[PDB]
Amino acid sequence: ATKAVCVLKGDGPVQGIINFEQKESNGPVKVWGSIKGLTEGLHGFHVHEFGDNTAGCTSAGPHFNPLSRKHGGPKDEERHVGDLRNVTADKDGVADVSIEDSVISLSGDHCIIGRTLVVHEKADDLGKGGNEESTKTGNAGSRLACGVIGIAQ
Amino acid sequence: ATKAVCVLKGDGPVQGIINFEQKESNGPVKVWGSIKGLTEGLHGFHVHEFGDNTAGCTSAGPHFNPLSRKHGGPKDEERHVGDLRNVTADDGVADVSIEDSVISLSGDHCIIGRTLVVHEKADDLGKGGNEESTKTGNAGSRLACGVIGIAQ
Ligand SMILES: [Cu+]
Ligand SMILES: [Cu+]
Ligand SMILES: [Zn+2]
Ligand SMILES: [Zn+2]
Repeated sequence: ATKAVCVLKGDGPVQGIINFEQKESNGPVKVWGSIKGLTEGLHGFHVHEFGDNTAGCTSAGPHFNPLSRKHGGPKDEERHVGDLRNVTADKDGVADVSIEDSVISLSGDHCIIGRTLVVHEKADDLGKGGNEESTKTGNAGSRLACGVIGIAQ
Repeated sequence: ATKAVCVLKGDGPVQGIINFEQKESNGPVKVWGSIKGLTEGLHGFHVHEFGDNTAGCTSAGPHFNPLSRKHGGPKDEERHVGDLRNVTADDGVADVSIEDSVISLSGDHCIIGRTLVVHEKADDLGKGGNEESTKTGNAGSRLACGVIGIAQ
């Protein structure tokens, strides 16, 4: 298998760790881990194009989109390769994450290794938002923390 | 003209930015940038196997060595792909500027998604005669490290 990990850090209280795991060549990527310091509710969660943090998460670029598609998230509807929908923070401010994805990958042409993982302020409306914005970012608002996705043991 | 960048963040007063640039695939890689907060003198400078920073820099693993070789200097034939000799600091500042055709931002020796580590001590280039020397050049602990990501 191939493994990756990402330490999410930000300007404020938000911080966490996310693990990625791809058991088979271009198979699904198990994504689990936890993020703390978030306000109760939903937070956009995506992979952006650059693993550049010279300017915090801002320099991370737009959502990872190798196949010029619209933003989204839902099953078989159009989307960006980096759109991981939303993570949920309980009342403690901690969001336990456990999702599985078949579009992202840890090897090949949709490789997310060396790219940034971002957790946002608001919820991602998956592109159901009516306004140019919803098809770009899902109106997920600002970025609270991020990290470069790297190869793990 | 593929590019990569790295922000040597993480605990400590040691912060900096290192850019990686490689025009044509598998060709040389130009490495340059600045680091500050360092102790004066020579500091080992290497690419380690993992971009895992969960427990600070201890989780990056050993040097990025895909050919199973002993630690060495970049001009030695006997080196880890990740060995990039030493960087000098004066006030704790070190201006970096190097080339290396063994590492790469594409293919077999891609350092993307891995960790760039600058050590507390000088790297002895693997000529000590002890195990450490053939593993990390005796460069000491890891003052700072950052995962190498894809830059604009
Ligand atoms: Cu995002
Ligand atoms: Cu090292
Ligand atoms: Zn998107
Ligand atoms: Zn080495």
